[PDB]
Amino acid sequence: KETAAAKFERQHMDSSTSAASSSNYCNQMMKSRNLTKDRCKPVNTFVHESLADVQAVCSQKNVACKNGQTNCYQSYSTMSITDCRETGSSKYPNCAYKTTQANKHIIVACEGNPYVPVHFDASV
Repeated sequence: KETAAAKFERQHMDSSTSAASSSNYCNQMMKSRNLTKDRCKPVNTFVHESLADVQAVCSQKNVACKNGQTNCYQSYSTMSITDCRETGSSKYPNCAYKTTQANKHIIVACEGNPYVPVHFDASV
């Protein structure tokens, strides 16, 4: 089975581009990363940074996660991100998203040895 760490990479990492380049970015990526296979996910975030830089967040500022757990970490620096949010015309299996570019700090939850991101909590 896919590990939580691998799922984080599949769901959230896109080191191949520096920012979303068109309005279709989210539609294409949500489909290509198999995030719409069983249902339309309502929201997602992609991070346009190296994997190493995102993994390093697990050694940065420890903060509470939104749900109160205490294994969350906030990046010291802002990162290039893309927000994807389902539009009103989305209807499974033709899931449809609005693409929004942003530059924000990320907050991730970390687990394991090596201690790596497993969940994307928030951008701030």
